[PDB]
Amino acid sequence: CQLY
Amino acid sequence: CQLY
Amino acid sequence: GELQYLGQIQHILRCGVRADDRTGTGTLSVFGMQARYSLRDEFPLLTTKRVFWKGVLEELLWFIKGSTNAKELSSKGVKIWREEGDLGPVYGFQWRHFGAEYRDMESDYSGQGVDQLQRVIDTIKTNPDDRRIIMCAWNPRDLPLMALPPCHALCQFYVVNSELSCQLYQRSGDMGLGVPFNIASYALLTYMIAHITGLKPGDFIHTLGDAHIYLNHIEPLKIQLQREPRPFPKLRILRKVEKIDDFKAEDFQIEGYNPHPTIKMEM
Amino acid sequence: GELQYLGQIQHILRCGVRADDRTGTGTLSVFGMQARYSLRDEFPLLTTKRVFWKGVLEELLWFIKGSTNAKELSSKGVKIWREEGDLGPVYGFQWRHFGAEYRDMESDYSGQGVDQLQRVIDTIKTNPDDRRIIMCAWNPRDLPLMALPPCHALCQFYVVNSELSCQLYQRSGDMGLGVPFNIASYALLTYMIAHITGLKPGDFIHTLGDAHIYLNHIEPLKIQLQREPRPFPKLRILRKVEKIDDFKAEDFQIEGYNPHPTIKMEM
Repeated sequence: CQLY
Repeated sequence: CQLY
Repeated sequence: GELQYLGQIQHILRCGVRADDRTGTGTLSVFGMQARYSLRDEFPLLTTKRVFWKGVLEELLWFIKGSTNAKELSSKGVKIWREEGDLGPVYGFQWRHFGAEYRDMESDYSGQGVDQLQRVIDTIKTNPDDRRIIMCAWNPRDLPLMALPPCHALCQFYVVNSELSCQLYQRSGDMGLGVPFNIASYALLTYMIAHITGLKPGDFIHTLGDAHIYLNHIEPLKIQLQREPRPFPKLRILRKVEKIDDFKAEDFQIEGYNPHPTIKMEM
Repeated sequence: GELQYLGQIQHILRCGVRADDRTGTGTLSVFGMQARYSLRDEFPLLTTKRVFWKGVLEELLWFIKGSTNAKELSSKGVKIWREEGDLGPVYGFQWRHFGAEYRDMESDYSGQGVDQLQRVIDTIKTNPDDRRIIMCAWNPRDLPLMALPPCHALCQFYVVNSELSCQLYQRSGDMGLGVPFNIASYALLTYMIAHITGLKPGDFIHTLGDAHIYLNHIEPLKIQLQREPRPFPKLRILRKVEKIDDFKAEDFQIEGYNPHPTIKMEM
């Protein structure tokens, strides 16, 4: 939600 | 938070 | 139980501030709410008005399919939701193909994107103590809007003592029409995943940021507030099902549902 | 007020289920909690134990800087938080450079990534009705873990009638040590942004997924529960400040804080  |  | 939802509606009627949504339509709004519905030998399909359980069930199965075809839902006898019927990367496509580039409603998205839903189920089976068991969904209109837009809703799952709970957090909730339907849809999603993973359902918790009631819904909701809740029904699952994609509408039966009459709310 | 926090602690003591965290350390845990603290002419720095306000303030200013240097915080007389002092892409770096690839603590990240914090402030000034005003933070240990991992916490801001509220949602919260400190840190962030945007603070709402108390904290928390809350203090901001980066520790003064004694909780 998701890979910053 | 962020572009799905 | 359902007295929480009724207390929240009453609270917004009494203290909500007038605020207009993005289309200009008046609402009353407060910020920050939460309610908890037991799923243990009961199912929270609200009884102070008849909730459209067939729409709830058919639309959730359609999300699970990952379909972006409106036709595939309407043809089930359900309305709810640049060619015809193509809805773009709606919530279900995001659940099953998170991060894949959207092209066509009839494209083959096999193995593209993150299957958040399967991941949640795989994490419950491999580590039920994990507290990162979370799936998220974006309003498609936000996606081209800005870089890294925020999500519109997230579901966090939780397992203790062989029971599965779910907390849905939505940044904005329509208390009149959207919340009773979502309580039922996420409660039903929790029953499905608990069935798949061999757990019993525990609690569904529903948390809102902006919680609002449309001005044209106030008079019907005042009347719904005078109605006495009845005991919730039960949800039975009618066979052993092993994979979330294998559920069908016929697998489910609501028992003992005895609502007050349908209330129409202007869309 | 503070009676919510005390009621929650009591609830976990009474109903929490034993569950071990990822290191094996025992806790009692429940799922789904929420509390609301008024920010209106008062500041929720808890009074049933002395909260380390200097740590709260210095660590938040350090997040705002976007620093990844532990030295830059410890040297302020504060402990709280592959070369020395380099913490990697911690929460503050994510707030100011969301999505940038992390290299070095002494690198120049100017104009790299999304400045989520500035974006929140810019959105409040351009459209205070927007209900997508949301910033998110990830535990750095999750980032290399999987694709598109979920966030650890998110803050949603909300504006009505010239008042700014914030809801912090965290997937897991340590009720004994972490929650009183976070109530203060996000409340203070809400005062800073409301100052910058010319709004008054409204409410801070704190929502948890897994809410847990460490076994070794139970006996101190039982004692904290016997203590009567005192009225909250006030927070004064001592000058006009125009840009979030321009705040300094000297701009803030807590008034009328009268806590019960410090409680040590094992880290």
